[PDB]
This record gives sequence, C-alpha cells and structure tokens, in this order.
Amino acid sequence: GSLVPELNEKDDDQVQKALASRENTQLMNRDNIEITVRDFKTLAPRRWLNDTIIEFFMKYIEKSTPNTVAFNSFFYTNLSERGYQGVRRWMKRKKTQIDKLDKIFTPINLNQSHWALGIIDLKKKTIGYVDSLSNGPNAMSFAILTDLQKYVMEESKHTIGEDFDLIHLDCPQQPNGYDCGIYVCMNTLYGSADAPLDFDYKDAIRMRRFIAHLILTDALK
Amino acid sequence: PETHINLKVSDGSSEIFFKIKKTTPLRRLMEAFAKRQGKEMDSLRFLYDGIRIQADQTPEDLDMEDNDIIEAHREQIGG
Repeated sequence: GSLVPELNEKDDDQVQKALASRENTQLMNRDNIEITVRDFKTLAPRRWLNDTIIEFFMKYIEKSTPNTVAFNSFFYTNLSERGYQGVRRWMKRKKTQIDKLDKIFTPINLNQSHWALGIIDLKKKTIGYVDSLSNGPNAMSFAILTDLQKYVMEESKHTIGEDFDLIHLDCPQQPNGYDCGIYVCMNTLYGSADAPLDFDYKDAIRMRRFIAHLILTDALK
Repeated sequence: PETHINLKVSDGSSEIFFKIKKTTPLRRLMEAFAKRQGKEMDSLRFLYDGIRIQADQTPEDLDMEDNDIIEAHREQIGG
C-alpha cells in the first residue's frame, strides 16, 4: 500500500494553522531538536526542506526503529570536509557503538541545493547512496560512498567495513525541483523498514503533511 | 577547574574562546559568537559532538568537559 499515511481532516487543519502562524515561535523541543515556525514552514507546499526538518525526521526514524542511528546532515559535512577526525566523537553521543547497529543513515546536503542519502547497512555489509534526482553512478557519488566506507572502518577500529559492497541505489525520481528533502525522508522511512522503494510523488505530497503532523503531535515523546 | 569551564566556538575560520560557569546557559556565548560574525542566530546551528544545542541548555546539560569545542554551522537547505 504505502508507508506514508493520509491525515484525517482534523490533523490536516492543525498543520495548516501552524503553517500560518503569525510569528516565529517554538513548535517543538524534544530529544535535542528544537523546531520553530520558520523551520516548519519549509514543509509547506513546494518548499525546500532545511536541516532542522531533516534532523527531526532522522530522530523520528531512530525513535521507531531498532538498532538504528540516523545522523543529522552535519555528520556528512564534517566527515567529508574534516575526515573521520571531524566526526570521531559523534557515535559516543548516540549512546551506542557501531558493532550493535543494523543501519546508520546519513542525509547529505549537496551545495546548498539538493538533498541525498547514504545508507550504511551493517547487517547486509553494504554502503548505498540513494538520490532522487540522479542520472546514475557518477564520480561525486563515489567520493560519498568511500567516505562512508572510511567512517565504518575507522569507527569500528578496523574490524568491519573493508569488504562492504558500495552501491549507487536506484529509487523513485522526483518530478520537480523541490521535493529532494522529502524523497530523502521517504528513502530513510522505507530503507529503515526494509521496504521496496515504490513510493511516488503523491506519497511526497502526503509526506510533507505527515512530517508536519509528527512535529505538532510531539512524536518523539 | 571545578565550577567553570573553558570552551571554544569555531565556524572553521573564526574561533572565540569563552570561560563560563558550567550551570550558565550557552545563550550569551552563542549570541556573542553570532554577533561577531554579523550573523543571525536562526541561520546558525551550534553543535557539540553532533548534538544541536538549544540556547538555554548549559554545559552541564550537555556533559561538556574543559576545552571542548562548539561548532557553528550555517543552516542547510536543498531542493
């Protein structure tokens, strides 16, 4: 069917009211992710998501999926610009260790203009790069895959990662220029559930409202 | 090195050293850093070991240790 639900009328109206609030108030503050109205409005129709919404969705997937870490997008920025040393201390702050995980998700911001996703699957021994506006395996995608493979090898103290398969994963492609962050969230949701990537652009429209509902209903308890 | 802590805030080019009480909110520190870059607070994310600091959280709240670093990152957007 679809892993992105449709909101009832009451829940949808709550989202519409919050998108119209007159001033930049705090809408949610839980699990070290604070969301203001300015952040929330990036979920309005046709708008580019910002890092706050991407981080909130990563937290939601961590909250509902076992043995999973989903970093915010600043993890890949640091790893790519400043090597493993730039993210060496981050897993410790997740209160867990790489050898206890099934998956690590790493949302990637590309040049302040596009969002994509890395999926480290420790159980399947694979590192995947999934992009909703891609023509296919290319060289930038390779630097990302080798960076994630490097992370696994260093964080595990060279116990795991050297034999992982690096793959440019296929996924439903966005039909517009603004849904990339929503496709990142759908790819994290479906990848966390180990579900076939068969969502589409109508799911992307519903996804914006679903994520907005999760925020207003304080889904991270 | 009991009640007070030394912290550095860096954006990768500009770094400012601060010494605050462990029970003092980081708000003032964060606003001072932003003002020096002439940048708005809502455009900057202040992270500690990957955790997005909320102004008002203290060093004690985040388990900081002397000479820890706070990274100031630019908001990210994408289509």
